[PDB]
Amino acid sequence: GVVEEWLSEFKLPNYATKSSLVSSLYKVIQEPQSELLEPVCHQLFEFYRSGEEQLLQFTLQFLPELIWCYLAVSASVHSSGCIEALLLGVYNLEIVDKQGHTKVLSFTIPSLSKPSVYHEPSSLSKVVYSGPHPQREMLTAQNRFEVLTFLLLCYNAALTYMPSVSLQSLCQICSRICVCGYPRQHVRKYKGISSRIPVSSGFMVQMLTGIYFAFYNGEWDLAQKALDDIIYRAQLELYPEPLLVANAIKASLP
Amino acid sequence: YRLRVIAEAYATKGLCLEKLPDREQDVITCYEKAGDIALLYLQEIERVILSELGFFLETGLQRAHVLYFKNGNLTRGVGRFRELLRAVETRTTQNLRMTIARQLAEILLRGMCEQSYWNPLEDPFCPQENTEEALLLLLISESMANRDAVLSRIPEHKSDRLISLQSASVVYDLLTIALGRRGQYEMLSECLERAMKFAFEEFHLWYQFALSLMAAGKSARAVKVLKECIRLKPDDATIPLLAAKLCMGSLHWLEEAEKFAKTVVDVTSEFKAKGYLALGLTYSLQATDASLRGMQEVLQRKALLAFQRAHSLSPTDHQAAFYLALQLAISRQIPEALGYVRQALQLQGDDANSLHLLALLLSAQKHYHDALNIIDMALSEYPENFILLFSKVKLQSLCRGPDEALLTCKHMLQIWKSCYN
Repeated sequence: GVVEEWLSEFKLPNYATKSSLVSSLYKVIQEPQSELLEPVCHQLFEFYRSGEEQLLQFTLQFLPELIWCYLAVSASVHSSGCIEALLLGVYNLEIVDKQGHTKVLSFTIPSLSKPSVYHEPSSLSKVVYSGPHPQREMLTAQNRFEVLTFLLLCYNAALTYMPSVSLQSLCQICSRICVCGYPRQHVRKYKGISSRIPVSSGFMVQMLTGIYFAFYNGEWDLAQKALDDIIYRAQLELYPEPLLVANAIKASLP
Repeated sequence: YRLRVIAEAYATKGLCLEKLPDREQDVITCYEKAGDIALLYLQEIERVILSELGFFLETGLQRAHVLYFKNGNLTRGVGRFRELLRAVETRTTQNLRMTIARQLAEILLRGMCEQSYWNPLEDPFCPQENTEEALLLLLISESMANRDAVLSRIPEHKSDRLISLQSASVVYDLLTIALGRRGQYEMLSECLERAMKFAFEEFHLWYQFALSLMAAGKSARAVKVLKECIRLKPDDATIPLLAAKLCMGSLHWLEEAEKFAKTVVDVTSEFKAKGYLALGLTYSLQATDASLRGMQEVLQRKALLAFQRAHSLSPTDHQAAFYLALQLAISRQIPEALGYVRQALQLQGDDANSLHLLALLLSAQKHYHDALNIIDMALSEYPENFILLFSKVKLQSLCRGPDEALLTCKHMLQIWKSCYN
């Protein structure tokens, strides 16, 4: 292939700054019949090793597609068994490697009794929302969703630089995942494997953040239907906070 | 007085130049200086008054950012918005700062990520991240907005009340969307509690307040507000479902649970099935809490009948089948129960309660080592459980010998020591 021979001859950000790779790589992961799937997977790992920014920024957008495909098909027929290792390695690199310490993401809420850059009081506590996350060794049925939400948040942190095709694909996954094993699928006429994936509340909130951001970039009908399925599933499963956030989103439209 | 004259002169010059086939940036610059001199004149007059209202100066000030954000000049537009906000507020700019603050909060919340922002003083109290400045903006806006309320009089006029309600709804909507994503619910709940003054017959704020209260930990207040929500609009069935679910939780109120279950059942299939499930669970708990003989069997037969109805009404719910099998096992009927849990496990085989019940049934059938194996991979999938450890200890002591039981006991003691301080 094009990228195949590019790697064959290959074996400072201006190396690719390429307008023909991303589509081919996305079409590669589409079908599960790929002889070079795992080699190109750890080659993507090798790209992620490069601390140079553009490669990681322009290769992080592939995560939702594989997260659906090879974590719903293998984790339902065929078990590749190495992409999970890639995800675990990326998780460890992200959580551990900033300068030699684990992150404690935090911010402080404002106040009204202290002068600010826009107001005066004449006429403060620190809060933590993430971390620490100890490293893992195997994707168990007891901790895999925590790392899934962490990866989703890390991908969320930089939505500015991804293209529209990634947004469309992300909306498609976010819609089809939560309605796959329920009767409403025959309303949508979506085929595949009839099973239910036990998602959590934080996972729903984190996809809702991305859905809200994508709602104002032309994508209207897909995001609308995805919100419909999200609120339907949340109402079915009796999850308070995602339903509250969905209602807030719905009641704030023109 | 001449400054507003030259500002209107620039406005008229731009209005005339729009008909002549980049001069537009020159018109933008004259607009910026017109706005600057207008603000300076306002500051001077508000200084003087201790010792009026034009028409086109605001147009000249605003069309600049209108062109900025309609031509894609997002960076310069937000910079000019920030600089306009930097002006010290007087008695004549409160509504302008209202509008600009609201628009800035919206565009910052739905326009870009965190890694594309820097402090107001610098150029790509001092905020460090975008949601912090958005929160500060929302607090100041609501704080000096709460004093223009209309407080639901409705003697003869309504339109101003509608506009005020719209503004309150949108400001609290932005507050909710800002605070929910970061998992901070206490301050949100207090915010809605303070906001609760305006509403008299409006469903939205009652619903949101009930949801926030129920998602924060407090239960009884949520139950009362949820009851009033039942009173307001008797169409949704999810709200009584939530009330019933909270009723049989840690509160341990049982009569109200059956009341809500009867209400929801007595109203699609996917909802009446859940209502039947809740009714069966309530009946089973009431049976478990009985004190005499006959009533236990009466409630047990009621519960199994309801469970059978719920199972029949929906064929693809593993929870209903699992609970029906559990209720059957409570009645000592083994083969049907084991078949039912087999079907449920076929529906989903990654659970924990299903495997635990299968192991319990195997032990009750006197096949010790197969249940031991089942518990073995159950712990393999969940290496940090507690009840499974007790069951495995009991099985090991019953089958092999005290040595492995002591080993497991010391291992679980070490697990507890590691997990706690």
